[PDB]
Amino acid sequence: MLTDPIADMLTRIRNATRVYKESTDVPASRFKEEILRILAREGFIKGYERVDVDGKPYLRVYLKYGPRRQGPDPRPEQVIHHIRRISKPGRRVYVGVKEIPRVRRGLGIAILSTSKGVLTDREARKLGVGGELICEVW
Amino acid sequence: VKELLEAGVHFGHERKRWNPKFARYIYAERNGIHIIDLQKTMEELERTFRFIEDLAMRGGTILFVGTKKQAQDIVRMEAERAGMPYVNQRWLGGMLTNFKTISQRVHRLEELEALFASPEIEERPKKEQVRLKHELERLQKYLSGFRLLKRLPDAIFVVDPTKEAIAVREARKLFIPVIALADTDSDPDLVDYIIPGNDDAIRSIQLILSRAVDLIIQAR
RNA sequence: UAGCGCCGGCCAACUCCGUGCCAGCAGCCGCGGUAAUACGGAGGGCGCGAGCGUUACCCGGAUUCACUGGGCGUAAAGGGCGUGUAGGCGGCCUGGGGCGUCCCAUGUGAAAGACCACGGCUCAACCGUGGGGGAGCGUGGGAUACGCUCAGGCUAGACGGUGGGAGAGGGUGGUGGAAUUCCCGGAGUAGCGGUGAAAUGCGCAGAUACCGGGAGGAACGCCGAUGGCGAAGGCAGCCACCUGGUCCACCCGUGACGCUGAGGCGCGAAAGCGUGGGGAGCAAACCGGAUUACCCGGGUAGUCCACGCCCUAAACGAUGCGCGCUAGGUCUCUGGGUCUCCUGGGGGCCGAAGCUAACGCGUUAAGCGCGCCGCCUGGGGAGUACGGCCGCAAGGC
RNA sequence: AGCUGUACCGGAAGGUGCGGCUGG
Repeated sequence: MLTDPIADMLTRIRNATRVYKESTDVPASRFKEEILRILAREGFIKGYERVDVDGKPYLRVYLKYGPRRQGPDPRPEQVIHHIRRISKPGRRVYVGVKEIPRVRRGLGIAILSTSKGVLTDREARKLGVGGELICEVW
Repeated sequence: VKELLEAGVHFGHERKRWNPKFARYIYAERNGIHIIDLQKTMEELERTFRFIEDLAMRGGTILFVGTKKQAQDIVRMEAERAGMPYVNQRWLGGMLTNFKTISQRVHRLEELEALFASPEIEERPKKEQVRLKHELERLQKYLSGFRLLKRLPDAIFVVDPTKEAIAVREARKLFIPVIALADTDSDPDLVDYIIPGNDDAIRSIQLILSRAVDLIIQAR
């Protein structure tokens, strides 16, 4: 059974990006929409769009890749090198303001579900709040 | 179109052979064959000819590869109608990565060609002459046309990217731009400038190579 | 006043003499059996220095118990397989409560120690003054994205309804033929059988080969396949009855009713055991013949049935179960359609991305992820010892 | 060609019976 939707969405994105697909589809929800939004501003994905497949609402994600490379293995570079799930069902990770992680010395982002919405580490630190540590992307 | 259509350019291979990465250049399937989209052919052809024409004016050279049975004559004829080198008998392992070693063979060819033009061959008993002549003819067979390359080429022209995969790999390794006349069973990623057309059908090869050579001619 | 340990590699620091598998050194790998930079001495050298080495114990190195931060196809490691209790975990939309969660304020969090800044002993060790930090709890207030709970809905999971399909799936009855053996009758005579070649054996009380009748037991040739079914073990003559699982179409009904599962309960090839039958062929042990096993001729258990035990394996795909995503090509079994083709479910080969120590795996994953269970921690001793549970016993856990 | 569960071995440098596996 589908136990974790968010991990599923992240895995869908990773699998799509590893084979340089221009677009992926994921079952739609508000929470996934928030994650996609946060990803959208930071310029990881090209952009998300709400669509309907057989009446079932889906989110279609348009992905982003670097320029075509030169020499052997001409496959273009990735914009999302690495994406993980931190807080999983059966082990939830909650962090205070002090304990908010720094990813790749500020190159990468971490997504927090704070009491004041879904934010990045930078936004959370500015607002001085913590919460559930969803994922880290770089 | 209107020249490509009647040349059998759009006639691809069957569904048993096609590479999925090529699906973007496919229009439709008919009667157990894959049809290659021709508007995409036009666009890619325009782009590749722009590149070729720029390279021709700049002063670089293009090595005409292709060793398919029905492509050899066309390759030779189109290449000789230019200063461009060509390979149409066999692609020796390391014509590009091992350029210095093959250049020694080129020098051996030139020295032997000079020797048989000399009356000094009357020594070295007749059977030694026989082995020398065999060596010379082997060298001419495999290295005629390749003699024009004084150094590494500036681009490569491959008739069938799948067939001459070794040449494609070498060129990739040495940062040499690749131009190829691909079909349904080819990998679009490995070709820098692709002309989605036919690798068989003499007519298609004739048309494409003729146009390219004429463009090179008027570009000079 | 200047000692102490080292000088093969780890590990900074090299020559001579003495000995010759001796005497000896050793933390590991290892040196010494004649020219030893490894033993003993000398000269030099290196490292510390009123200290320098050794033994014992703790942390590190050890990511070598892996929460940070490991693993199980072949290196140690997927339970023999189901059903399922406790537990763990759990789709989409809206509202309430603020339990977890986050934040602010405040009370604690003794001194000494630790940290920072100044000082006093001629410096330091030591000590003094001041400031801050601090995991964790108590009280007050706030937020509601996520997890929880309570309500109201939804159909994408799950389960039903209707119509149809394939199958060595299981149990109980019942009959069909081929073949071996044996008994009776007929006809016919000197070998038959067996081996690499022979022997033991059977046969003049008539064997072998042949024909006819009868008795009994066990297994089902051709189709038969790289096939099909089942959770595994495993399942082939045919007919009937009873019965389990599963696939497809319609997309009609319920509206999260789900996944996994320590114990428990059930099933579990073969070989064995008990109580009664049965016994044709084959055949452990055993008895003879050739030539150490092998091979040949006999032969008890056993193989078969009923009931009750036993519970093991190369019980294997050496790969736990469920769900989602990630190019394809080809062969095949079985449904549906708008039947060149398209769309489901099984079984096989070759291969994208990727993974792997490699072999290889690759939509039937050993790829990328989530949930739950089992198991591993160097080899031998050892599945041994003792203890406990089970078994008639062998033995099993 | 080996290996393996089980059961025997008064011509065990190991053999045989009934099954299983390819790790031939």
